[PDB]
Amino acid sequence: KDNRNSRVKKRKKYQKAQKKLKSVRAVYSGGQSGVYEGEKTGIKKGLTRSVKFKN
Amino acid sequence: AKKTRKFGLVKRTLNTKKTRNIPQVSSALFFQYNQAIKPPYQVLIDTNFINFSIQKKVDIVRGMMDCLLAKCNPLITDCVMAELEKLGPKYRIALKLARDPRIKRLSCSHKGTYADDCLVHRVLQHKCYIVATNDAGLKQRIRKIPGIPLMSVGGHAYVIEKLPDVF
Amino acid sequence: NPKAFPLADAALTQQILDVVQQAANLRQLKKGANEATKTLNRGISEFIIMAADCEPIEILLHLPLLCEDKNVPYVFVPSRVALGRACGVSRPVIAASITTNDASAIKTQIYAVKDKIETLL
Amino acid sequence: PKRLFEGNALIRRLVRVGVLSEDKKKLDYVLALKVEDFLERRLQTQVYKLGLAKSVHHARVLITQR
Amino acid sequence: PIEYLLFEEPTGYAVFKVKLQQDDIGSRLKEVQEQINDFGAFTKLIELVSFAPFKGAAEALENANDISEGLVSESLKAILDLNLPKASSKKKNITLAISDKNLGPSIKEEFPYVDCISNELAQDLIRGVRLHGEKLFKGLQSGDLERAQLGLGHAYSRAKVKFSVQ
Amino acid sequence: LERMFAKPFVGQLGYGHRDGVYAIAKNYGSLNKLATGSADGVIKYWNMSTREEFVSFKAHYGLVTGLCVTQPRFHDKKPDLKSQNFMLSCSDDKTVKLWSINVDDYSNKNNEEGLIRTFDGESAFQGIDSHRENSTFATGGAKIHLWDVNRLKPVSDLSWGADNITSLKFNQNETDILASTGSDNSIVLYDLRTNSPTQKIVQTMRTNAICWNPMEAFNFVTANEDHNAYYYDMRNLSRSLNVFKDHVSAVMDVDFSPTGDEIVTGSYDKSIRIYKTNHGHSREIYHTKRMQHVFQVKYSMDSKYIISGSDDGNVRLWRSKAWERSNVKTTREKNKLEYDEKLKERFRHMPEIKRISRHRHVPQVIKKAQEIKNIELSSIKRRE
Amino acid sequence: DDNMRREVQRDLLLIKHRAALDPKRHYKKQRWEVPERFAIGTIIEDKSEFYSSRMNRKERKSTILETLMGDEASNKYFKRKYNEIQEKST
Amino acid sequence: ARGGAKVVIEPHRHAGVYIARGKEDLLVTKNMAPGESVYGEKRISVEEPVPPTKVEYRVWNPFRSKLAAGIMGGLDELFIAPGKKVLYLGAASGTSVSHVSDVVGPEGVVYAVEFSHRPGRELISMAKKRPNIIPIIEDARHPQKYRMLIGMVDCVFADVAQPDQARIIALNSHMFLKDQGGVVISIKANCIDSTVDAETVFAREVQKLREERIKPLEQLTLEPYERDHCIVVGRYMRSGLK
Ligand SMILES: [Zn+2]
Repeated sequence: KDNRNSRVKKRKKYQKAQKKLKSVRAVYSGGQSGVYEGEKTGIKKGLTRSVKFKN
Repeated sequence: AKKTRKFGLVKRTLNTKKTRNIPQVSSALFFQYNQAIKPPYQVLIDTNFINFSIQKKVDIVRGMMDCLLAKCNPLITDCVMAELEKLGPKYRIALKLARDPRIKRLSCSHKGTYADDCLVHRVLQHKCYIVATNDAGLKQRIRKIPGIPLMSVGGHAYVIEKLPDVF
Repeated sequence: NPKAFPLADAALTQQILDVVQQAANLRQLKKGANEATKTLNRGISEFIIMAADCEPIEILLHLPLLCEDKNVPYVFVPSRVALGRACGVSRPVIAASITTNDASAIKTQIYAVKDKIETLL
Repeated sequence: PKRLFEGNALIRRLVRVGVLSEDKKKLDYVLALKVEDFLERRLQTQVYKLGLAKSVHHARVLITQR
Repeated sequence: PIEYLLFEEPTGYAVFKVKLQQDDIGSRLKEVQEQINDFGAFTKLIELVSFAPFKGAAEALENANDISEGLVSESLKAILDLNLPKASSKKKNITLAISDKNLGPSIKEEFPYVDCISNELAQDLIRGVRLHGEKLFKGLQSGDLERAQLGLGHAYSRAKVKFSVQ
Repeated sequence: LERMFAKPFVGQLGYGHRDGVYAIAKNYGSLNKLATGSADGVIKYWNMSTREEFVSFKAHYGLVTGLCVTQPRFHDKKPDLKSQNFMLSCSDDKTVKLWSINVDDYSNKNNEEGLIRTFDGESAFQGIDSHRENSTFATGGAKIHLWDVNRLKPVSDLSWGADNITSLKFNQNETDILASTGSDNSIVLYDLRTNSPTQKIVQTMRTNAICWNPMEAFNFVTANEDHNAYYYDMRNLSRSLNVFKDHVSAVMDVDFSPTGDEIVTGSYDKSIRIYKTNHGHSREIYHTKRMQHVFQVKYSMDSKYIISGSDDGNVRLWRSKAWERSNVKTTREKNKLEYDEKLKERFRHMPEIKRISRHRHVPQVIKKAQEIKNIELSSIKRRE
Repeated sequence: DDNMRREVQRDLLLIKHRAALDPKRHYKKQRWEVPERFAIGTIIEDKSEFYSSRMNRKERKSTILETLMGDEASNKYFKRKYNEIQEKST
Repeated sequence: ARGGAKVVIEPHRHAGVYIARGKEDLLVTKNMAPGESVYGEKRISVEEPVPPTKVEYRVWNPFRSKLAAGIMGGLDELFIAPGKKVLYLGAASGTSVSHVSDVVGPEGVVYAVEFSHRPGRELISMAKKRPNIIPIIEDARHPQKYRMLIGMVDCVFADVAQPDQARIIALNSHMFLKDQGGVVISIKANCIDSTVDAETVFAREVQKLREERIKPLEQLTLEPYERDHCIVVGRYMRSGLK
């Protein structure tokens, strides 16, 4: 049926791609929802997700 | 470690056996889209680019206006400027051009004068520029980077590659 | 009185009240001191409009603290009954919050008024 | 004279379409336009924004549903 | 030509006599910037001459307020009057390095034979003096600078805000 | 150790000029300040302490042919010598313009930024200088004119005959003596107290520039296109005190160190040479792949540095002695260094030391030109 | 040190294996070798979160393991999952 | 989560901050005035061995502290250490300056700078419960107006939103920042250039630092906490940027 209708296929594709992007890079969604529950997924000490200015 | 010892141990081995840093992906990028390059653009000029432009008689600023149908702010870094200088007397015309009041110069705190390396770093870091060149090695490295438009000079006027909105 | 410091003149008041009614219509506006403070806490506020003749002035004067703490523009307008008309409710309102939403038709207006408020601050 | 006549025409056409803001009545901002501006002016988007619909597809359907 | 400089401190004013001048063109160079950092070379460039301590906490506070607003206080007026030589008020004025452009004019209109300076060079000298701090005072008795700063900061801020026991 | 510590280049002044530098004028009063000017028509007033620029005026439609830096003596008022400096550009499109610059030297006040006055000319001007302690400038176009700051019409006419005049320079002491260089390859001394030209010498090729020296008050040195710099006494112009030799294309500018004993020359070959007033051969050669056609050279008022304007559009600045770091030196180190210098002056001519301290690397163009020039001189000499 | 050692060792092992206490949590993949130092502690609310986040008095257990016991949905999920994993093992 | 669960503290990579593990982790700093939480944050307490004493901790709320968000994203060289004197530009209230105080400890000082008067007043109160902070209620564009009060900081942290941010930072770093110093900048693109976008604003501001003689070291876009923000960590080099 996603071939019977075109824009339906594009709609579903866009939703799937939105999710996969949320996997690739942290995406901003609102902010804090309730009270600060805590970083639900874990803090990693030794990762350093930042871009370094080389010489 | 004799030769027969090594052969025997290889035989026995066969018989027996049978802080980090991972840079964040830019917040500009849809999967390869780079939704942060809206007109007026910012083009990092390169030495090869200046010289080929002189060869094919296309103005810099009006040429990029033609190619993109937008405004293009061109920028020349210190290693690009110094490379033209060292090129020397035969390229006096390219330098009197590149040293134009409209080519705004962005400086750098980096070692030596190797514009390739210096450029590739800029675009690894920021992803709001578009690189201009005709250099094959730099072209390959910049294509390897995702979502960085590449404006070469070719034919009779500039061509642009990874812009979704070439038109 | 400098307690209500940034007080809009006639023209800025016009555009402020107009965008306030627009947001009330597209339902991007929270009306009242308490709900305004709630949006302020949640960090969803594009900016804040207050009355300038409240009886007395402190009851809403509490807001500028949170506003200029969290970098949210705020501005006073002369009359609370005017603000109530602008909001579109039967009773005088004293403080309203224009929230933030990317999928809004009045985007460019809110951004113009917020621009001028920031300049005035 | 050609620039003045044709340019003023183009700018007022875009300003009345709504693509271009009032304060940018200059051909330079015309050069700064984009596809998202034109799509934002389309009708289905405007229904969804003004709130008569719940999604962009709800809006599309309504429009064609009369 | 930077003959003297003035340095304000939480516990009073200091005045230094510049002995040598760092070269003016080379100032952006690694070598002269390092000699500003090091203490051995800063002593060769500067020797302290005068130091007027503040009377008490209140006097220090109001003096800091007047420095902020850019005025000259009675104490500063006195110390400058004492230290600075009287040259001709028409030729060869005496050069004093201060920290505040807006302080310049007041000092002038009080002492028309002095000329204030706030350059790259004078700002470098102020920076070096601030960096080394107490080592430069040859042992002249000064209060603990850090405690002085905490007290002075608190008093200054409470003064501006109008903090209240009510 | 000298050879392994020689590091001349110390840095350049901002982003430079668009179109090659042709006018440089140091401020003889202060020490940060110089004024440069370019064939674009754009003149800039540099603060060399920070390698920055105070302003940058687009002065003229054509070239800027001369710059002087000064303070006028107006009779309308007294312009503040402490808050502002003044600068004087002499253009090819028949104008002379007087500009103000807002200078941060003192912090002693708190409008009137640029182009205080303009002096229309009848000819195209070609060089400029300003008699000091008098606020009186002189401009060489088709006939050198003595102008005053307050009168828009050239006050006095000085000219031997009907020849244009390439360049001028007042002298430092006995300040009414002016010397000038004209394009019928002539050098003409003027005096201003009698208000007249004084004498004339004609050489075989045109002299590009002249500098008096600031310690002897009757010696000058002329950079001359026959690859040479001729050092003359004023009172006896029949012969040159000395000839400074080691260039390989037209010499373009000279300057005396304020101490009065060294000369710095820049040529149309792309190099800089430093000479001592008594020798007649180069002490030192400065050269870069990025510097070309040195057109202007100015030696600094602390005698320590050299500024060089070159037509690739850049104003570089170099150390006068390639060793002397600017930091302050502990007395022990200072004594050791002076002892070094005395010892090597003593043993200067021993073959090993001479080989080592004369080995300096020179561009291949200059090496080859030098051997060719030696061949030609040998040829001339033996046919003679 | 080596008092309260058994309880603290259980809590540490539980934290190391926290990825499996919930079918809905899905933590990031980290190894978490035991630190050289630590100090287990209490969380203290503000007075203003008495309904939202304040916990209880009778649900206050002196150890994360025993409060995990006190919770019930966890208990039934655990016993179920253990049942089927055992029947697949057998 | 809830204020009953039992947590396991641990040292972070950066000296002075700690990780509280549990069913879900947290970022914490040891309190300095134990017994009070300056802005209503859930706050851990442990016991330290005369009866043992109670040591109290506090939780960073990453959606409230830009520095907290930066830490959690992961900054290689943060310049705030447990003994250093830190200048703080733009402390509206204790919401993050108190935590920087808790991480510099009892030795190092913290010069809080603010402009307005109401958050200044509450900053005074917090700063008088805390010894390290000295509060200054002078404008941050006039270091000469408050130069009596600060000496030779080790690093400046910057959270002013003003468009002339980089000029402010340059003034204050030149005047008070020790050489080879640390600078941390929090950039909000909308509030600098509202028209052009965030990557452009970042690249521009980075070049302005590279101009004012700070060699930038790293750059972090702190997403899942704040939208289109950045913090740049750089080193004041003051002598040979090259
Ligand atoms: Zn570079």
